[PDB]
Amino acid sequence: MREVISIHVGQGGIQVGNACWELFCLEHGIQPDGQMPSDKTIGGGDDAFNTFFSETGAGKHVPRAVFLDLEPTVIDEVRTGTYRQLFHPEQLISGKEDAANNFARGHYTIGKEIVDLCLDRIRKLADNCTGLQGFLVFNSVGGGTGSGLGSLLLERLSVDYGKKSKLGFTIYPSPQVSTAVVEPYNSILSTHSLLEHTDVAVMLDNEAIYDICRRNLDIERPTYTNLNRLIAQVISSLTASLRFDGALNVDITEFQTNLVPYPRIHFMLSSYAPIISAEKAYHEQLSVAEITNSAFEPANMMAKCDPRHGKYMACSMMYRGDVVPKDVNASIATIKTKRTIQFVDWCPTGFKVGINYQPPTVVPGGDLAKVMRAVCMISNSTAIAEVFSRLDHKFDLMYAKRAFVHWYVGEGMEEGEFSEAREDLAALEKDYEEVGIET
Amino acid sequence: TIQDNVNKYRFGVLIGNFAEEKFGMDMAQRQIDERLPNSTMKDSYGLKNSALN
Amino acid sequence: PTIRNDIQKPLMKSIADPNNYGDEKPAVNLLFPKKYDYMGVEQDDFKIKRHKYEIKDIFEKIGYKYKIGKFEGIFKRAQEIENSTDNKVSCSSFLQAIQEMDH
Amino acid sequence: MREIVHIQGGQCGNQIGAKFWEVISDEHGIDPTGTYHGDSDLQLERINVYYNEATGGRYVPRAILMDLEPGTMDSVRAGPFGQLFRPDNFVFGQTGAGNNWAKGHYTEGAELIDSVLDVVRKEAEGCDCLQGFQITHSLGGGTGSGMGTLLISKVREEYPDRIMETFSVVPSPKVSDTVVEPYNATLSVHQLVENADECMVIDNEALYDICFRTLKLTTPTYGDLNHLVSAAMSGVTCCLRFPGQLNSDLRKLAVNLIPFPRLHFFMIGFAPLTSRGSQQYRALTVPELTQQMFDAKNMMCAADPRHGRYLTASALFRGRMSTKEVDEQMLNVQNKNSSYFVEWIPNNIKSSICDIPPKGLKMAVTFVGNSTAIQEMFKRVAEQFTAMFRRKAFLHWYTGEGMDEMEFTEAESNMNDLVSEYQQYQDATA
Amino acid sequence: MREIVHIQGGQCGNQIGAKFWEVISDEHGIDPTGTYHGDSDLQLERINVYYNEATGGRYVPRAILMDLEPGTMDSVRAGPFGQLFRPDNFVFGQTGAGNNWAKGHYTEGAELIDSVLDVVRKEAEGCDCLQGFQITHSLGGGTGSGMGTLLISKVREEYPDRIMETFSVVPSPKVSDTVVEPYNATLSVHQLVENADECMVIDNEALYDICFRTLKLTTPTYGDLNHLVSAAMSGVTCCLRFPGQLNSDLRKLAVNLIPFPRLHFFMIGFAPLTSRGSQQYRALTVPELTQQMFDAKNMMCAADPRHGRYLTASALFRGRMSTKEVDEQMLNVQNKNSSYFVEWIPNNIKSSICDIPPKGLKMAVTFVGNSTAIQEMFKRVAEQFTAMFRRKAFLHWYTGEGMDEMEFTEAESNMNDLVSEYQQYQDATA
Ligand SMILES: Nc1nc2c(ncn2[C@@H]2O[C@H](COP(=O)(O)OP(=O)(O)OP(=O)(O)O)[C@@H](O)[C@H]2O)c(=O)[nH]1
Ligand SMILES: Nc1nc2c(ncn2[C@@H]2O[C@H](COP(=O)(O)OP(=O)(O)O)[C@@H](O)[C@H]2O)c(=O)[nH]1
Ligand SMILES: Nc1nc2c(ncn2[C@@H]2O[C@H](COP(=O)(O)OP(=O)(O)O)[C@@H](O)[C@H]2O)c(=O)[nH]1
Ligand SMILES: [Mg+2]
Repeated sequence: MREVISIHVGQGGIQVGNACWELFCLEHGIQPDGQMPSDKTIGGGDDAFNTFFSETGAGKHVPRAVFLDLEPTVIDEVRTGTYRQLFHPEQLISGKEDAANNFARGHYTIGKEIVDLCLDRIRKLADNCTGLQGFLVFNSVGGGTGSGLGSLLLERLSVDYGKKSKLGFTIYPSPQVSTAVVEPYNSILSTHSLLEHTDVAVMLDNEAIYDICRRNLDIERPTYTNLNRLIAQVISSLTASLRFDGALNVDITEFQTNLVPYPRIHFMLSSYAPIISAEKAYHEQLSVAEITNSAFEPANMMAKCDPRHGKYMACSMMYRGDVVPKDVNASIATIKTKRTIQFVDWCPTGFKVGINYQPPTVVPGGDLAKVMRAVCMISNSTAIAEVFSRLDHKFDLMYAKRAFVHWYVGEGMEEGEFSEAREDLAALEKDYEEVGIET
Repeated sequence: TIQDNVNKYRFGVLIGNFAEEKFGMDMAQRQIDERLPNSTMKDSYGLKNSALN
Repeated sequence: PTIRNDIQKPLMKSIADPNNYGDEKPAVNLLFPKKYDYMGVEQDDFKIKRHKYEIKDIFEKIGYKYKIGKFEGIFKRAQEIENSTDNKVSCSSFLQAIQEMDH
Repeated sequence: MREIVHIQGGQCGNQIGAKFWEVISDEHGIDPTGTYHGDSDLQLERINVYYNEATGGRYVPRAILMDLEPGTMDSVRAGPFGQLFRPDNFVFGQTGAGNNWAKGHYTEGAELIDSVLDVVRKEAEGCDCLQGFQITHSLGGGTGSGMGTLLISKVREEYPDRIMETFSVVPSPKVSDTVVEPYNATLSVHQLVENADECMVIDNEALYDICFRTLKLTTPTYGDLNHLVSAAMSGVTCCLRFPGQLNSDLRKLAVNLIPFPRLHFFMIGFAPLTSRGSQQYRALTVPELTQQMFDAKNMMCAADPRHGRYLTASALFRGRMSTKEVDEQMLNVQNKNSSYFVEWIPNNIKSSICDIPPKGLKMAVTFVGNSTAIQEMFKRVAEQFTAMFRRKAFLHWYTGEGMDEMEFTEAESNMNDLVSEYQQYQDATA
Repeated sequence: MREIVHIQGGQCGNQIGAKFWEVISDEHGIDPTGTYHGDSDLQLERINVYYNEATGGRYVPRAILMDLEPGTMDSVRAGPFGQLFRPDNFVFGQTGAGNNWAKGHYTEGAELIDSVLDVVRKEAEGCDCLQGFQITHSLGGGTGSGMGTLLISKVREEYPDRIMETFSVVPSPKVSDTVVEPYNATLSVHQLVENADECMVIDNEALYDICFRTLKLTTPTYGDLNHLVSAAMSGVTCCLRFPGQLNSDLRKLAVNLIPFPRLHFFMIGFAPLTSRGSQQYRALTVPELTQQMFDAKNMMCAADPRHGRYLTASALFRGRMSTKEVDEQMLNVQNKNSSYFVEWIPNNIKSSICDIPPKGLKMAVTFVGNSTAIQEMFKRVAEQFTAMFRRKAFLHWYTGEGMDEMEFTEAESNMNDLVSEYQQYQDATA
């Protein structure tokens, strides 16, 4: 009865969306054929597939997903891929022309000819759902289609539904390992759209994953398959509590009231641990003692921002496996004892605790083997100001004398809008500086 | 390049490049493996690493 | 070659023979003789099976005697553990069956 | 979907187009005798990009063939793989251009271009959603410079949204094939800049230089030269035919490479290329390909980048590969050569990947260059034009066919204006 | 509780280490796969002194293997019992110290040593309460000394109250294996004597004599040599990991064996030793065990045991055997060797009884004493040192990495003074 509708738009999301579902598929025992034979279980068990799947009355399960992109290239591979018989035949929206990495195209001219289908699909989707708890949307910010259609879609929801909480996982350009040349433009204007419209944002920069993959997995030539695997874990990591028995269940509704002190400060960064491959794992111990300790290692963070460069504002952790809760308290206490990690003055209690028994599931053929414990660290800190600053520094140099501006201007977007972006992006930064001051 | 080559000759006389033409003198009859690989997306998320095993 | 393993050696040692036929034990083995090497029996003696008519005679001599019928039954389960075509039993193999036996 | 068109004019245009169509037929699995003998199902998944369907499962290429001299049409038709082309696509006159621009844009073309426009319009409208046009022509020749450019203006005026592609083989002062080469070419640049969105010049003298040095072949011929270009533009359109990790289309290429509308001139190259001697002694990894890509002599235009600075450049990789290596190599080349890349634009290199490489190699790379070195190419031609025009040598032919010296002077002024406006950024600093 | 870690540096330490680790496991029945297979409780009562646990229930030994070259480790793990060690502890260089004290001690050793200290620091803290470390190395290896000493130095500078144990091999000139042995052997003595709390020297040469004579085996190998040493170490800690009549931790042995501060050099021997030809005659008894201990062929150091006097000696009787005859034998031993026992310090015999004997035998005895006989070895090595220095032959290398002849002069005089100070008590009388 507790269900969440997933929204995926853009090339960046689609593959990460591809990764999340497979593991989601694996965790329930629903093979790509669309069935859940299990140990010949027919009615002799609980009803836990509600959280991410819906019953059709006799047989298969239809995922609660809607897919959006303007280039049929990405959709086609999924439609003819290894999961061709699972997704709804028509809920896989396919476009006609590529967004060509331009925001103006993806937000004012070509993106307005497909939203109608998206909302129609979602409205019907919400109808089936009875215990809607929120929304999870995966999108990319460095692409015209990504920011554009995603921003427009999110805006539409804001008025259509309103108070329904939103949690979105975006992918900002890496600090230095970056591909697109006009990506910063789309990002900032994307930030304005989601700045005052989304509730919880989880930074998921790409470069950080590479080091996590290389250093710990000890892989020197990772591919896009590997990075997607990690993200699916966290996505499955954060929401797995709602659907399995746990000592202290935590609902997606219990993040806006426990992690965002102020309405505008709602940008947060993630990290994951433990990370161990299938070769050097069984000879290591993996105790709650150090697993928590490693989670706070700056080099292990899932984003390229040094937590040592700012105070800590609010934290939230979830435990899994056979963790004895008292073990949870012991790990936290010493962390406070350590002086390297420091909190702000106005947050007396800054640790939210939750324990879910189920062990993380392993998809064969991957990198992470079967461990008996793990922890997901999701914390909001004032240090994230730098990343917004660094993007701002890039914008100023490439906007001082109208770089590639005419491409965006001609599509209809007003020139003065960019002045609006600079005002909002810098305004948020100046907001963050004041927050960290001491009383 | 722009300057002419004084010596033309037939083949067999190792004068000029001679060696370069030899290299590949079999490669004209050297075969090349044809066919097109099986993509990247179809490589990782195959029927394996699923609920079938 | 380094070690003369293909010269057939002399059946009597000359006390001053400086060559090795491969029968000498390297120091890794020397420091840890197989337990019962100190009374003239090597551990590769319980792995040679013996017949019940002689197996028993070994067993009444020790002081462990079992009545006919119970002797035959215990022997058979000893063979059942053996799972060998030959009726002869591994004497130690009967040593494990007894432990599980007697109850 | 996202289908495109091809218009080839003049002798050079016909040659390059025939080679490209041969290569594309090879890649997709099309046989002269048209039926499908391709193996992989991936090939037929999107074959509609460059081909229609006809009764009997015989594929036809959406090409347009045109010229004012009969031999070129007759020669390509007689040869193998020229039998795929649509005869109805054949249009031509019986006069000839004779290396006279005015003969190619004012007197004869106007009488015959009426038919050509109809064919192109009908063929284009036939398909569902166009993506652009890629035209092959020559600026130093007679027919190509005029007939194609006139077609360019009309097509652009009719269809103001879809982008266009052009392949121009500009002449160079090393090897010359016409004594009046500067004029028709110089006047060509005047009209083409205002309309042609994307242009990727090609220089012959680089062909011989690249042919002689890296290939080391003793006796090369026209077939050798034409073949390379087919590879470059076949690779430029690779993601649009095959899936990949990050699809990048034509519009994507222009958006990431053209900062301002007046600076839309590019230079390209191809890799990997190995001499017949050392084919099997070297591997296939991101390192080697990236090292050869930026080499000065690996480019496909007479301009030498080392005297200029790149503004924007994009790499369209092919085949499988380790992405982190792709990103790492690109940054390394960027950092170790900051002097060659202008500063006020951070991250001035693009990347892309596709899942299918050309038949017969593990992977390959196609490179597009937008650097200030293209200033030298125009400068040298401008030098010749002024000398030829001061005495008005050969001017009577062009004065006697309705043209006016006012247009010549306007064109000469325009070329210098573009040269100055394009060289400005080399010394311009943030 | 009060356990220890086990650390290797240089080529020698690696080869000896593998034997000892394989020696320890089979005693408790720790199979290579890491799944327990022992039988008795005592085999599991105190598994903490040398093993930890992780996920899966398997056991791993807290040993951090160090070497400056890859070759040895690539094989050692490739050999039997290469599966118990944590690969996380594998940290190694790429160049190799080249048997040069200068290279592995100041130039290259300093750079890589950071990692081991972090792991060494990490391992020590995890324990409930630590007692000390044991380090195996040889003074004849340039790579071994460089990293080894610093690890000896820095660790002590980090933990003052723990028990540092090292078993180094001093190369007697009879069996020379390298030209530069005299140099590196002496220098390592300079630092180690200052900080190393305890030292137990073993001679390869003396090792051979025991193997050839007692074992009466025609051809011994490195396995035979180092395997012997592994026994002594087990008897060194044998009293620490099992119940015994007279328990004696490593610290306790320290109290009874170092009458004076700087006199901290030890020599040990393991008995009984029998030959396969002589296996089934000898009478394993306290009577037989004692007699072998005090023979010159019982002790693995080249220096003749009757060429001085014994400062103090102790033996950790292994296996179950009453002490009454043990003590009477001890006084029996002391009186009929009194002429060799130093006169001013009576009661210089130590006895401890451990019920756990090495597997496969009945009784076991080990010898640990401090005798003046160790003076010769330093003399023989020291004498060789003077000859080399006079002409400065091969001194150029050390100067090439920052070394200066002043330091070389300082070390020797410190060494020589040690010998004089040690023989100072040799002639002392009450
Ligand atoms: N980590 C990761 N990032 C991706 C992936 N796919 C796309 N991206 C991001 O997308 C950015 C470039 O945008 P595109 O590749 O054009 O994808 P898009 O956002 O959907 O834009 P369109 O191509 O117009 O659809 C890159 O900078 C990446 O950061 C992916 O599979 N993994
Ligand atoms: N690279 C290359 N260039 C060619 C080839 N054939 C002709 N050209 C060039 O084309 C130019 C002649 O243009 P032309 O065909 O006469 O133009 P047209 O008179 O308008 O048809 C010459 O300067 C040549 O350099 C060829 O096969 N390869
Ligand atoms: N007992 C024993 N001694 C060895 C072994 N290998 C080397 N040595 C001794 O080490 C000395 C030379 O050490 P060296 O090779 O320089 O050590 P390395 O620099 O770490 O490789 C020689 O005098 C040998 O006696 C071995 O396997 N067993
Ligand atoms: Mg895309």
